[PDB]
Amino acid sequence: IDKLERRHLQLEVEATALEKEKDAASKQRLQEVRAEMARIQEELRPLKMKYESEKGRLDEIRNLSQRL
Amino acid sequence: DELKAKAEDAERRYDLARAADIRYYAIPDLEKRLAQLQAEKSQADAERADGLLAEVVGPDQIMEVVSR
Repeated sequence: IDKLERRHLQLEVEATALEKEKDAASKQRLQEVRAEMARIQEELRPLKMKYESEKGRLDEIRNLSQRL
Repeated sequence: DELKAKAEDAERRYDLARAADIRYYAIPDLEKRLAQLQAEKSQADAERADGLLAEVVGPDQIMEVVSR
């Protein structure tokens, strides 16, 4: 999960500088960066939301035991 | 080393107007200047056919520190 999250933030910075340049070398590269970000989140959502669901429910049990 | 360190800080602080203006603008403009000086060093050593022995830290500079 950390490998897909680190690579996702790096592609966002590269896609920002490509929008400032308008030529025959930035429009083609920008389409490849946006296409790669769609495949990273495809295999990340079944793992990111699954980890947050288990962590969000396990942390709530600890707060319940501290008040009992 | 300063441009690569300041660019990583803007990415973690959610700033796309600073990290993208350094990694693909400041870094490429500074690396091309160093490449022009690297070719001049190799061409200067061919005419001398021995180079400068007072630039690379080797075993000669290590034995002098222990002797003192």
